[PDB]
Amino acid sequence: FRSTRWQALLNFNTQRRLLLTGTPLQNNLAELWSLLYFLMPQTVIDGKK
DNA sequence: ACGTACGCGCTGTCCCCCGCGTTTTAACCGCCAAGGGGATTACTCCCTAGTCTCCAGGCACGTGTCAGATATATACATCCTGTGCA
Repeated sequence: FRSTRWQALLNFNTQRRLLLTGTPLQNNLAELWSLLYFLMPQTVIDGKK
């Protein structure tokens, strides 16, 4: 979440997003929730609830 | 008025840094998070000098005196002139 290419690619003009990855990690929910943030900006910052 | 010789114009030389293509490295980012000490703000004593004060004294000023420069007697000192001679 704290990288520069995070906010560098967020403000682009698009109507759809598609993420192509092999497999994410099971634990460490901050990066899974971060991929949920980059999917669409509707998720709140609470991942511990 | 003279003069002469160096600034200037011209010509030949050669060489050295610019233009461009190819090689190599400095720095920003991702990871992966932590602390750290030094100016800042606030507070709290504490004691050195401003201010007032009076007592003393010392360097600018006036005068004494020698150092150095100056103008003038002076004892010889070199031409000139009578002057006597062989």
